[PDB]
Amino acid sequence: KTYTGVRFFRPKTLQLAKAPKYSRTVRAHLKVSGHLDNHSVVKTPLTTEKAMKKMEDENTMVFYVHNRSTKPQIKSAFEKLYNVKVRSVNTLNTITGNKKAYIRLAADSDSLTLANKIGLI
Amino acid sequence: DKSVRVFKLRTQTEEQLVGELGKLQTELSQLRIAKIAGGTANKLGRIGIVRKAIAKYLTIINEKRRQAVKDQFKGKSLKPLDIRVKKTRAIRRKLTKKQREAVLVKTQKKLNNFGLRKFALKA
Amino acid sequence: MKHNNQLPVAQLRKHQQFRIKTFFNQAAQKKARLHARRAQAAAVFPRPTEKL
Amino acid sequence: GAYKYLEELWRKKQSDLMSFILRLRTWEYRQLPVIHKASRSSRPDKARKLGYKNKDGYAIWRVRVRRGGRKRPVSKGIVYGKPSSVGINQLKFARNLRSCAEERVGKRVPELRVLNSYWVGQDGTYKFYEVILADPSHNAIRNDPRINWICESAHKHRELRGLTSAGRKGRGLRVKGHRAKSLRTSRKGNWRARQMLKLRRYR
Amino acid sequence: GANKTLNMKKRFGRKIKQNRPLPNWYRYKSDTNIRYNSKRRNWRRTKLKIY
Amino acid sequence: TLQRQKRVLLQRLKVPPQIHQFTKTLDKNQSSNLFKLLASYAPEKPAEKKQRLVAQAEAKKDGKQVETKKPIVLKYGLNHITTLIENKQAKLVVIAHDVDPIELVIFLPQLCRKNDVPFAFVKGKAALGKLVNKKTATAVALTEVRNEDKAKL
RNA sequence: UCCUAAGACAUAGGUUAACUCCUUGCAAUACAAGAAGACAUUCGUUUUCGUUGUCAAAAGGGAAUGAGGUUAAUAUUCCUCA
RNA sequence: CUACACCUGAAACAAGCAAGAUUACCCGCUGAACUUAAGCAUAUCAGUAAGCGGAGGAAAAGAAACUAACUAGGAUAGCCCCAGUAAUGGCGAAUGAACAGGCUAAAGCUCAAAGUGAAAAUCUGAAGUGGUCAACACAACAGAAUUGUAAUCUAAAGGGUCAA
Ligand SMILES: [Mg+2]
Ligand SMILES: [Mg+2]
Ligand SMILES: [Mg+2]
Ligand SMILES: [Mg+2]
Ligand SMILES: [Mg+2]
Ligand SMILES: [Mg+2]
Ligand SMILES: [Mg+2]
Ligand SMILES: [Mg+2]
Ligand SMILES: [Mg+2]
Ligand SMILES: [Mg+2]
Ligand SMILES: [Mg+2]
Ligand SMILES: [Mg+2]
Ligand SMILES: [Mg+2]
Ligand SMILES: [Mg+2]
Ligand SMILES: [Mg+2]
Ligand SMILES: [Mg+2]
Ligand SMILES: [Mg+2]
Ligand SMILES: [Mg+2]
Ligand SMILES: [Mg+2]
Ligand SMILES: [Mg+2]
Ligand SMILES: [Mg+2]
Ligand SMILES: [Mg+2]
Repeated sequence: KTYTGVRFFRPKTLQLAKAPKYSRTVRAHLKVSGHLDNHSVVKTPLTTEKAMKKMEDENTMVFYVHNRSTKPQIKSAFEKLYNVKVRSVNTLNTITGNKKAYIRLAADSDSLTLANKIGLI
Repeated sequence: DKSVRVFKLRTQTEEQLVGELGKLQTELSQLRIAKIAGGTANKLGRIGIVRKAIAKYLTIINEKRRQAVKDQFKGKSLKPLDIRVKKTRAIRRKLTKKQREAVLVKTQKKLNNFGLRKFALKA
Repeated sequence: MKHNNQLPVAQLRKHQQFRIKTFFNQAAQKKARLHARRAQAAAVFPRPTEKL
Repeated sequence: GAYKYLEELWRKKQSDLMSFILRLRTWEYRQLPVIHKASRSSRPDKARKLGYKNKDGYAIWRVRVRRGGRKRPVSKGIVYGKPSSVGINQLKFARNLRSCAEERVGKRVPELRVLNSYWVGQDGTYKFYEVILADPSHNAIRNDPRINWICESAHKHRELRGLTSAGRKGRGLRVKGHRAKSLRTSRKGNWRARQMLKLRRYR
Repeated sequence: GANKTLNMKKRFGRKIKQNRPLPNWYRYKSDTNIRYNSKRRNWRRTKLKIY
Repeated sequence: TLQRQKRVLLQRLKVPPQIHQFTKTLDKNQSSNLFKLLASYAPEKPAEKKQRLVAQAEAKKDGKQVETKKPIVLKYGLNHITTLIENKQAKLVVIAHDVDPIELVIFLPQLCRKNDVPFAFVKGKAALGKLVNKKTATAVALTEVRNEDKAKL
């Protein structure tokens, strides 16, 4: 028709959503959620003079964390698992290939206690 | 403290198997914490036991879920690839028997009106 | 190139190493043919072996 | 039948009609990409003889291939070797153009199977061909006993193995006879065959 | 130096673990000929490939 | 750009006789009349063949054989029409001007002259399609008419 | 990690028996390729403006932290304070 | 000019197909020098190595535009012969097949092209129904197709008329 512009451009077409006909795999069809489980997030407690000095003195716990985990993931998972309020999470990748997490509890809880219930004393 | 028997597991429900899974996992973590702090050989063995256990539980759960999805899709082609036959790319890519033997008209005619016969010569 | 003997005719001039044929299969092959023939008879039983 | 009429038309190519249709065509093709997909077959009476059919599962594509000869790809015309080997300009490529066309199509469209091809005309610097492909993923081709053969694994990319009419010609296979003896069953195989030194356990 | 890829870290960790000596109790097995770990490596005398 | 240019070349070039003779088309009146007649002669759609096969099968299977009439059909198609032109059977030939490629239809006109059959150039292949229940047809022909239509022929 | 540089590579188009090769920021040897808004808030609807990618800097560009204390081994990172 | 039809091209979406691997054997290309000619260019090594593109369980080849001239034979492939022969070659070095004949093995078939025109008789998908339910049989509805699908036909025939 009437053209304001000098150049052609492709007409807007109705682009439908992608609708599978059959579900591609079992998992898909079962609507499997890949979120990492809380207990796979926090793995192991740390016993070293360092770890302990941190538990006694700094109100901190040191745990090995699942490698692909994030800090917020650790905070949440640690609360859901241990019934504690985590004030801060810090992350290390050891050369040995693990994630150290330095966790500081709020003033509410006491690391030493969680230690005691866990069998870490 | 006893070994886990498969059939016994296939007896229960999905809920049941799941709850048990969670329990087992919690067990494991407690146990590794055993290793780390101080621990008795009992706890060490406990570890391997519970691991294998958890595997078994999962195995069952999938057996069930699977047979379920297969059930829904029973009867239809256009199942999810998970379930579709996996043999060889070459196998599936190939022609059918229907198509292998399938024959042009003139052919069916000759096959009727001429064909091959049983004969014997005598001497 | 020395004596009165007839002018040689070259054989191994090219690389024949790649081109040699070996006959040990022959032994088994004969046998195979036999059984083939026989298994033909059995499957053709009422009819003659060689066509007219 | 309309088809014989067409045939004679195309055998008449010098007539002003044919020349006209051709210059026009050639122009169109020069306008389209090097390898494009055709919607119909510019030459139906020909495409038929090769086994095109209008039913789903058949496709035609046009290709334009460069006219010429093979300049030898060595740099700066430099070739180290005896005077017979140094040579560049006047060399001609072993396989024919038509076959080239087939193979370019074949590679642009590797899913399909090349059945055949036919000349749609040529200009000064080009030659245009249409190539007839069957889609082996289409049940029509599968269930048809006539073309279902080209559906099985062994028939893959026959243009490239020179099993096309063009390939067969390039192999001299359009000659059966004692002038052809050397060519039969792959002149490399014919050659290996004679070259064989046979050594039998007895004698 | 300081700066490293993950890949690097992981590889280094690997080779670090693999560099342990044969555990003293493996030499007591019935089917083994292995007195020592023949594959041990010393950073000074032999270098890895990481780039 | 192509589509336009094709047209332009066709106009600005020297078009030969055969191709140009397809430029002669019945003025809207003539055409329209012709389409009316041909439309009256249209061939069966599917439903109509089902009805008649079912109905005739019931008549022959149940009561007894009935006398059937040789149907009066419109002719369609290049090979068929060509044959019917060779055999003199065609009373009327109607060709579309719009055919591509033109070769398909080019022998028709002189063919009809040699067979003394009247041949016309109409504008549309789509039109011929509608007459025949296809997307497009190259040519349409008439063989039999019924007394009423003789006047028109 | 983001940014751009000397540069480089896709895509598109073309060349090759083929592999390979040629172009592309002043962006093309290409070109019916984009972005935004709003209601809708999915689509859809609707509106507006529109030619089309990416990688390359641990000295270049580059949003904001400091002092004190602590370990056998880390710290402008942990602790305390600001 | 509009609706609409058809030709041509485009986007998104559904269902399917290709992309790499394999090395001994197979296919299509590409392609040298060392070496031998007691030098060396033609030649030889040799269509050989290296390189590239394609497969398969085998590949390729195959129903004559073949031989042979004889009282002829008769697809393709391998074995034996013909043969180190005819021929090729600075007629130097050196290249070098096949027919006939003895065997192994055996097999023959599908299209284009006057002919449904008493009627697209055709092909593909298919919500679905039966099923041995991935593989089978029907299937409401949809597409492909007269710029032609299926039945007859393929030269050994064949159409038309009879017909055991
Ligand atoms: Mg064998
Ligand atoms: Mg089509
Ligand atoms: Mg050139
Ligand atoms: Mg060329
Ligand atoms: Mg073949
Ligand atoms: Mg470094
Ligand atoms: Mg050193
Ligand atoms: Mg060194
Ligand atoms: Mg730049
Ligand atoms: Mg550049
Ligand atoms: Mg800064
Ligand atoms: Mg701070
Ligand atoms: Mg369309
Ligand atoms: Mg490959
Ligand atoms: Mg040597
Ligand atoms: Mg010497
Ligand atoms: Mg030679
Ligand atoms: Mg294989
Ligand atoms: Mg010999
Ligand atoms: Mg013989
Ligand atoms: Mg169904
Ligand atoms: Mg339809």
